[PDB]
Amino acid sequence: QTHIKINRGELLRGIEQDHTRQLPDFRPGDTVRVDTKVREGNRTRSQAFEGVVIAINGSGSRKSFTVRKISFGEGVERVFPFASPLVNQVTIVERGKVRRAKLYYLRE
Amino acid sequence: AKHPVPKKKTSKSKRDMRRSHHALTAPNLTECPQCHGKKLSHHICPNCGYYDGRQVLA
Amino acid sequence: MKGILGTKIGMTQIWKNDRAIPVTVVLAGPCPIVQRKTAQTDGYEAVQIGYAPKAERKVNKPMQGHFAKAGVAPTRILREFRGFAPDGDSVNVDIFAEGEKIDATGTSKGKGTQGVMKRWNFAGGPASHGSKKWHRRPGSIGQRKTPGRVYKGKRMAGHMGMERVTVQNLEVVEIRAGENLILVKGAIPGANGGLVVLRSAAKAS
Amino acid sequence: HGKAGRKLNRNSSARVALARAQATALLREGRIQTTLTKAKELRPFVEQLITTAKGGDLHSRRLVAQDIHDKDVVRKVMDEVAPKYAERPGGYTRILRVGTRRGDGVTMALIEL
Amino acid sequence: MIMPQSRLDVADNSGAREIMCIRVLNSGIGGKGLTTGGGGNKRYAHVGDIIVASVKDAAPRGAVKAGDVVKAVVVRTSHAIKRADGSTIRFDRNAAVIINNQGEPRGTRVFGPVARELRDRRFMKIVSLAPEVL
RNA sequence: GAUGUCGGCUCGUCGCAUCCUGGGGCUGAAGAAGGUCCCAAGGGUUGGGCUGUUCGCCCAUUAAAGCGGCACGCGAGCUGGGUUCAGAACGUCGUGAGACAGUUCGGUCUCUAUCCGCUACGGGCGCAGGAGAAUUGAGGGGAGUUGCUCCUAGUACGAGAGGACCGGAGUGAACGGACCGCUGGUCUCCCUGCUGUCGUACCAACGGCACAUGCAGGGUAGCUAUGUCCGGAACGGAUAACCGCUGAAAGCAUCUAAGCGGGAAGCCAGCCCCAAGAUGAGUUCUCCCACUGUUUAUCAGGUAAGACUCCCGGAAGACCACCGGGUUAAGAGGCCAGGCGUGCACGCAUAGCAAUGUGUUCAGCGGACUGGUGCUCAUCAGUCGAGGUCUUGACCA
RNA sequence: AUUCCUUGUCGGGUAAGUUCCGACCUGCACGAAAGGCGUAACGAUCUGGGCGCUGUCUCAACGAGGGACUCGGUGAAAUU
RNA sequence: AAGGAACUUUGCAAUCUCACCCCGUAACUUCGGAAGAAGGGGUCCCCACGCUUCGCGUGGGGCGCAGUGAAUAGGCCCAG
Ligand SMILES: [Mg+2]
Ligand SMILES: [Mg+2]
Ligand SMILES: [Mg+2]
Ligand SMILES: [Mg+2]
Ligand SMILES: [Mg+2]
Ligand SMILES: [Mg+2]
Ligand SMILES: [Mg+2]
Ligand SMILES: [Mg+2]
Ligand SMILES: [Mg+2]
Ligand SMILES: [Mg+2]
Repeated sequence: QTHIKINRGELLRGIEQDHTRQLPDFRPGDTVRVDTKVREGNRTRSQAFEGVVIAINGSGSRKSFTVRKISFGEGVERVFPFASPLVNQVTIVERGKVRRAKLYYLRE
Repeated sequence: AKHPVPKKKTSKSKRDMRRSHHALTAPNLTECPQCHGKKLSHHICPNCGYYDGRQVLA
Repeated sequence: MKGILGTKIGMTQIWKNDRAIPVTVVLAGPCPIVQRKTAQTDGYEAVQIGYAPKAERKVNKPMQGHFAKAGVAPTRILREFRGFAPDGDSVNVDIFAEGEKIDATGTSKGKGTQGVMKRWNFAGGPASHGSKKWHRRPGSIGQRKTPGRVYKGKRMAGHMGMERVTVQNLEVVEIRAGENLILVKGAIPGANGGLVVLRSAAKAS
Repeated sequence: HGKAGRKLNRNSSARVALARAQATALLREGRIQTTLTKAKELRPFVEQLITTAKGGDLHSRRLVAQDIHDKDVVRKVMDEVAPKYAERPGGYTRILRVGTRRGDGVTMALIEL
Repeated sequence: MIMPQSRLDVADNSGAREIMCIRVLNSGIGGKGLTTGGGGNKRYAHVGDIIVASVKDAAPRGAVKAGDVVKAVVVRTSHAIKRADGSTIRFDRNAAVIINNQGEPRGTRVFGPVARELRDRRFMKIVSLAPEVL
């Protein structure tokens, strides 16, 4: 509509790297996201969801990863924004051998 | 049977009232730079078969 | 009043403190002032601002002149703003300010000809227990011999979209002057690359 | 809306059959005449194909073997016509439109190498 | 989300194994006991929302019983709750906690993790029997 | 020589004798909760179970869960359960053929809109020169719901129990607009995996067909909700009921006959959208300019500014239309780079009797995404398009 | 499938049941070859219920193909 | 997606099941059946070993989300 000469592509980068964070590698295989649960009253907790990564959707500010796990009898899937301020640090636990970017089938 | 159907015959006039839009615009023929017959803008001159050089065969 | 022109560039993620926030990046590109209008000259008070630049080899002899009357430089887009002023040119710097609520208006994406389910919501019907009216199709247009006709406005399939939309009180998250970039909370209407007009809130609490 | 990016008029298996089919012709005769549109759809597909052929190794060959089910033709594209376009940034194949037709009134066209 | 006819699992020794939804109240825990409805609509129960329910299965021996009509608080939706950091959670099955007009678990303890959401919801005691609060 | 019938579904819209919200008077109105009458139709008025039902009874909620009208609104809109065809059955009546206050199971509901009306979209002409672009707003539409909690205040009030007005804060529901960053959904050939068969001589590698994707797994752009973001406002003007100041006719009393003021979710304005065919056809800025044609072809003909035609495209679209480019070029394609998706290629090597594993290989492949680049095509060229009526008035030297 | 008053009454099941099941009986107008009552197996039979799955539904959404649209060829109809 | 008959006259329609081995299988019954009741498991490739051969059994190995791996291909039950 406005036909200015412009790389819409980058303008975005430049307003996205100021909110983008790298993390260990991993691809699947166990992980342990030690995240801080700052929400209890004023008190700032510290939880540690851990287990099988099942997807690495997106990139840039939006990049994230999904981790499946079975807490106390009932399966749980958490989804993390690589730059979610709610995350202190991620760590591989044990590289896995699979053959497809997803794993969904693992929900069973 | 034929559910909708028209209530009266339409005025020879009314017939026309609409047809006031079926007049074909005619080609804007142009003249070749090379055999000079008239060509159709942006296509190969049917007659000599050109488009700067001779594309189609004579 | 206060206001500017810009292009919608896209949406993305941004955190503020610990609250993830969808934002829409507008390029309120700088804006030349090509024509001031006073009630004493044009019947009212307003301002003519400009936008996407345009190659002079593409500028009408007439437009050239208009533009010359205020040595500016063919823009290609002009728009007026009311009760506005400023000298020089209009840029968001010192115009909008992080925190302000604004009314980003632009032109809705264009959905062509749409039925009623998708344009007025309707509800169509039965998709199994008998039909030919499956899902969409509006039901009945009215009543009988009385108001033996339909009402001026019944909702039916029309060209949906391609409209002027305004959205109100959207937080102005970050302003990156000198990049005439501006991230706005929430979403603005109109497809990426389209014109968008950000203004002070027309009506804010 | 419908803000996608492609073209059909037949199904999924068909558009394929066509592209491949005309793809072959053009490559086998450097210039075929066809419906203006059937051309435009073809243009890129054949071009992409040449850029593949344009690598030499068995691989690039066998990729081309997937859209050229005529050995003779593939060999041509592979060793005769691909090698030649070596120096140009891919992008060779031009369309030339012709007269309108009688039978259907459809404006025919030229797609040449 | 949860809605009428939507069977949940009970995350408590309340005695009722499985309950079918009957209505989604607009979960009013506050003030004195549980505040009253916030609208007569609201169609989906989301973790931390209170529903009304009809016990479709209770175990032999237990406060609650089959055919009882109770109030429960949704603690595990297989939907997806989305926190302010921007993370996302979703449990394999939907489960609730039968409760009383004070919003206290009719049971002597909760079972399975529970939505941290319940915490902002001020449903403190529940949280308190929660083996976890992911 | 035919005005289709009950109910429902859909789509509505109107009256008020208002169900809920809003303003009030009186109360046997302590407060809180009510009753009642008056003003008031802006908006709103849940989901289930039983029944063909309308009704109604009940479950669970709600501010509320209003009553009616529109051919008991709406079948050239749908259903077709109910009932006014043919089959069959029971009870009952009839000697019968048959019948019915009845009950029961079964039983074809007709692609093609002329006119008006309606929603969208163009063409023409007009709007006293010919054009490019920016607007005023006459008028018209959309919207117009409500809870809960907190503060004030555990105050006023009340023996107490219980427990506010007013004002001020938050946070939901449903609805609607926009949107696709997110979370998801799809993505009909973008990647991979798998079977059977036929083929490319064979092996190996591939293709077809097994839907109109053979099936499976996944998935960019796009489009999309159960996903996001925002909104229903404030203030204002005039009012309803109602309440009041000054105040005679009735040296008193009186909201009244002079006069004046306060006062509702309602009226008008304000908010978003449309809008000069507002033929009363408006305003502003800019551009092109005053040509040619002997009472034989009386008017059209070159042309300016400008635009169309055509080509290549589009977050625009049924068509038209709208936007962008069209070599003084980055418009689209291709091509290069990157991105993202698939998840490790062909080949060779090595391990293994083999199936396979491993290595070269974070390979290989590649729709729709970001840039770059003159490789392809946007060639050439045609068509159209002003010289501005008259009257009065005002100004110029 | 013979009941009008009638959604009879109680029980069953459901959160809630004008229907269904079981009893009762006051059988409007059951009943013994116009057969009475019962019965395993058989039913594109009719009724009520449950498990399972599901776009039937909350609500729709994306995708495909054939029409619908547009150009060239041919070119009806009922109605009036 | 989530939910799962809330649809609605009626789950109408459309899913699910869906082949062949094996384990297993109720009330009731004229003992025949009800029964494919219900339910559960297996199913491809390679190698060795034996079998009656096509084929199959035992054991070990292998690959994928998945092996009647694509087409043909019962949804089941309770009561009336
Ligand atoms: Mg995803
Ligand atoms: Mg629907
Ligand atoms: Mg009141
Ligand atoms: Mg009608
Ligand atoms: Mg997506
Ligand atoms: Mg698929
Ligand atoms: Mg006032
Ligand atoms: Mg087009
Ligand atoms: Mg142009
Ligand atoms: Mg019986």
